Amino acid sequence: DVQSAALISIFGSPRYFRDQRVDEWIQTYRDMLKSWELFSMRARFDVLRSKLSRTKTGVLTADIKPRQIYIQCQNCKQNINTPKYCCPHCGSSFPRCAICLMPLGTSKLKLNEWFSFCLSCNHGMHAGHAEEWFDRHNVCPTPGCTCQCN
Amino acid sequence: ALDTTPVPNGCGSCWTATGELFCFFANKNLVISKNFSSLLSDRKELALEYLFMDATPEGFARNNALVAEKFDLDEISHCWQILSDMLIDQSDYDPYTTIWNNHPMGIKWFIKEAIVYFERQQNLQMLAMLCCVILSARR
Amino acid sequence: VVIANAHNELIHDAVLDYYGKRLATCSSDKTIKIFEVEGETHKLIDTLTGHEGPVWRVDWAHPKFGTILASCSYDGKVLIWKEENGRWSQIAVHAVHSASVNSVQWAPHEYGPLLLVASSDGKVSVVEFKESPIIIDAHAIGVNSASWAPATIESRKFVTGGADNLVKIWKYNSDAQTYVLESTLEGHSDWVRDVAWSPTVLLRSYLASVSQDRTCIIWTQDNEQGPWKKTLLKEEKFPDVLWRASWSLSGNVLALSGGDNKVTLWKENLEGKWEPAGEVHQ
Amino acid sequence: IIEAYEQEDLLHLEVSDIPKFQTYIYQYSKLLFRWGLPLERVKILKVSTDFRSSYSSPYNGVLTHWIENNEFGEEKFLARNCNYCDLRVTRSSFICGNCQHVLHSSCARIWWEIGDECPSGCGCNCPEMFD
Amino acid sequence: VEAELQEKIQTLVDLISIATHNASVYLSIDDLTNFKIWILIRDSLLWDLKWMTSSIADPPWDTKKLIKQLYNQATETGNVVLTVNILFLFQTIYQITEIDIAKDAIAHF
Ligand SMILES: [Zn+2]
Ligand SMILES: [Zn+2]
Ligand SMILES: [Zn+2]
Ligand SMILES: [Zn+2]
Ligand SMILES: [Zn+2]
Ligand SMILES: [Zn+2]
Ligand SMILES: [Zn+2]
Repeated sequence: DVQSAALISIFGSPRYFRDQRVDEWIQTYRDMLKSWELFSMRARFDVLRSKLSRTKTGVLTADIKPRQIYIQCQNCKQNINTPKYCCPHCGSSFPRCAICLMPLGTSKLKLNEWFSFCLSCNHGMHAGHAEEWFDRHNVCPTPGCTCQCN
Repeated sequence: ALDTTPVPNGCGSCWTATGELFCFFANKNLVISKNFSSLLSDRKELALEYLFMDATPEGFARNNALVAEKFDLDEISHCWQILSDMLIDQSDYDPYTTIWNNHPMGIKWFIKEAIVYFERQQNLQMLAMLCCVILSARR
Repeated sequence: VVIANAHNELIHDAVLDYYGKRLATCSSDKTIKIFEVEGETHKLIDTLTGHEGPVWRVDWAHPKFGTILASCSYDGKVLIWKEENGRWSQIAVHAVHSASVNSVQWAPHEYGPLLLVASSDGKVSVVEFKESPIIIDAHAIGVNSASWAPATIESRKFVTGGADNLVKIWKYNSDAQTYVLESTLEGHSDWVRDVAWSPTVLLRSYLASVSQDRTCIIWTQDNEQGPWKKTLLKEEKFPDVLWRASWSLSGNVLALSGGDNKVTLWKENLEGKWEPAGEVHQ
Repeated sequence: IIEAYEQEDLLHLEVSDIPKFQTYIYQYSKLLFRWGLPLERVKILKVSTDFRSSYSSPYNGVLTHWIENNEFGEEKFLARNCNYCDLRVTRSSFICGNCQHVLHSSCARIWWEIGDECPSGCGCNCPEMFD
Repeated sequence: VEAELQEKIQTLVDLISIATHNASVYLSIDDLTNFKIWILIRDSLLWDLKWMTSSIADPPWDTKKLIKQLYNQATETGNVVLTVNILFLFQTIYQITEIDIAKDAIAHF
């Protein structure tokens, strides 16, 4: 039974004592959750490990995946959001959703807040607009593109 | 004593997409809107039921023919019916069907003459629907 | 939708929004009242007061550019309002003309967030309201209206209605980077009250210049650079003073605004004789 | 017969066959956006631009760029993977700004109904911090 | 005058039936390019029948202009059977061409 061993050892191990047996149990349980297609349970297990990995001070001691991707604007070639409806550096206009013509905004998550930037054709729509457009089509809405995003 | 200022207007009108004429009037002030959808050729009700891409090339014109028939439009319904008859295909390939489709005296002549006729009726909706049907069936 | 006693004084202009759900009525009371006219209910939202004089024209900006509304008044300063979180608030002030500003109209969304300002000093100005205006001397004694040509393609033309008994056509020129004069039309014996360009361009272009001498000319242009053919809307003289002409969005249906609180509808036949279509009064 | 065998299009349309499709489609798309039908104007403009590209930009100006890291093993493959379903992301992504972690469209629309934090467990409240 | 209208109505009805039979035989030999012609002719005759029952340039979908255009396309293509069949079935009620050309076409067939 590696399930109870992982779900019990996550309470104290990254907080107090580094040991490879807890890492083995955590990896085995996460691989088993992936094999069972329990992605929701795997994500809950990961956020629970990150909640219980905070020390008395509050420093997160669990090892996290490194940062992956960031969004450019092709004019000043910089990140558009700092870790408005304009780029905060060169002032260029963000592309709009092809359904409602509303630009990107920078400075429970609803389905009308975040763009869905496809990494093949680089054309962004809002989440709800993209879901409604791809529910009955399989083509990118911007002119001059041929990419079945969803 | 040198400014060219006209007498202020006491009324006016505003047009909407659904044909309602928004009018404000003087003698308190009265703002009214009257239904004038019969005077507008392009109707929003026809646009909600058209399907010009998610079917067969004959299916677009047959669906549009049924839609125009259900809203008591006659000439548009017969135009869609005739264009449905001119756009029939089959699973088997007959080269004479493509030869007849590509002739200047068929299909293309109908599109040109329907465009010429509906220009004089100022029906932009039918012009663009005919263009998108004849361009979607191009494949 | 019947709205009674919206203002305590004479109402001057009521313009619907892009979706036809909000009505913005401005008057001589230095008050612009916004109503949600969705369905039949016309419940008020705000009673915005920012102008020092009577307010002449309003125009809604495109929702692609957000919820922006323009407003010009007698003081010569153009006030621009943006609705944020249900709170109507001023953003920018445009005060270059010395005399009163009569007509204001947003450009169509293909041109950008351009605002057209025509004042009673015989000069017109084109401004870009983001986040260097171009000043053109339009007419001699005064300008009462200015309107935009609709964008047929994905060449920026705008018409100016002056008080010099003239209807002038203006086109963008990249050589001088100014809106230069392209054509002049004379069809009125008095000051042109309003000019309207039809939003739909099929076969031939359309225009509508109404004036206070009880006449109306529907200028038509067949070719792209041909002469503008002049025809009369009616053979007789109009019963009262004409104020505004507002084209229909679809087709060519013209709604007039006479001095006798009567709105008369005009539709073209196949031949070209503008048969009257209907009458709206009170 | 050979020429009919040598094409797949139903018609051999040209620019002169339909002389003014562009203006009519554009004006009807604008009239469609006047109405409450924003999908149909995209459909009709897509038909117009498909034919226009056949016989012959405000929607651009933002492109995504992967963080370049010198990796050698599993983590080079897992750097470009989704953080909920652990599969490769190549189409219809979602990018947060506070933490730079990807998600699929279906993965995000499934996870944010039953989630509050990042599924990778980096401690970022992505519903309130993707800006 | 009502008897002439009734005779014209019956003429349109059995011409619709004849057009349906000619389309059926074309569909039987599996030729779609001439099946569509008789479907168009039948639909045009249905249009004329409903316009007679309910009682500048002509529209292209009119029952006379479409038949004349189909006949002209047939006589430019060379389909003798259809261009002579239309001349039999639709000559008296709808004036297609000159009487001399029609009689010459019947004689040549
Ligand atoms: Zn930038
Ligand atoms: Zn959107
Ligand atoms: Zn794309
Ligand atoms: Zn894509
Ligand atoms: Zn995923
Ligand atoms: Zn994260
Ligand atoms: Zn985040």
